Amino acid sequence: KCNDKRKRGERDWDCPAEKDICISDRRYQLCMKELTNLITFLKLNLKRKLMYDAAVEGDLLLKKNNYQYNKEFCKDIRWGLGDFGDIIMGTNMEGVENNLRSIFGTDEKAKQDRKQWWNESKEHIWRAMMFSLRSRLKEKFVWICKKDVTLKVEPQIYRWIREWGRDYMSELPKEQGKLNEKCASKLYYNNMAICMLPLCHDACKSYDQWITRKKKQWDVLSTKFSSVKKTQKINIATAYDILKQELNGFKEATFENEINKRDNLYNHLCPCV
Ligand SMILES: CCCCCCCCO[C@@H]1O[C@H](CO)[C@@H](O)[C@H](O)[C@H]1O
Repeated sequence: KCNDKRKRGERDWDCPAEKDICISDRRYQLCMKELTNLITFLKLNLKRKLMYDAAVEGDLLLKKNNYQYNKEFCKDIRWGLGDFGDIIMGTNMEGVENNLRSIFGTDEKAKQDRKQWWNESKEHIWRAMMFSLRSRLKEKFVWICKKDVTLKVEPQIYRWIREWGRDYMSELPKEQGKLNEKCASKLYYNNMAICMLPLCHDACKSYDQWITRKKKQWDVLSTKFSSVKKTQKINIATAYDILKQELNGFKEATFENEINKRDNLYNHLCPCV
């Protein structure tokens, strides 16, 4: 069953015990129903099932962002399609396996360019994901989801890093906001004392929790970026460069400085830690 998607932020990234990666709540909800249900007829049937799952995923993603056609939505479409890809192609880092065996007993157990099969049609799966929204907007529909960037095949590690980047850059002003709202004091307050006092202390340590799991996540995922190329190698090198390419304003310095709690704001508001 593909259930209604939970709000982004309700469950942060999950770096499971003893694992090579960190997974988002966006994929734990990824519609994989018709896949985990099951000549050329086989490939056609799997194609249709994937059409169903992709369409439902698109619809539930639209519902997830309160029926708002925007950048976050397009991003989620991109990630979902990519993950669908690594599922089909079988190059998924993530840990079921009933679809990894179903899609195996339907095609091949030696060399498997199901690669090309996905390549032959992923555009169509994409229109399947974009189906709901476009059928809802009708004539009023416009293309704000840049297509060939969305269809361009890339190792998920990359995709998940971009997604994580958007998540972090989206959560940061919120956390800084609530921290500042519960710690900021007038210029004649000793902010050390305010920091110690319960209200600002709890908030500061909550911030600490958030930035701690943020650094843990980025650690695992970056070690994971450097994990792959070595093993895989074969279009960018600086893991950060990906992040440099994702959002409008990103400098490495401020980032490292933020996740290592060497932040100016954090060190000013809560110095009692
Ligand atoms: C010389 C150092 C004295 C510092 C006094 C800072 C003035 C604090 O004063 C307060 O600042 C608030 C805004 O920060 C205002 O909203 C308040 O009306 C004001 O009482």
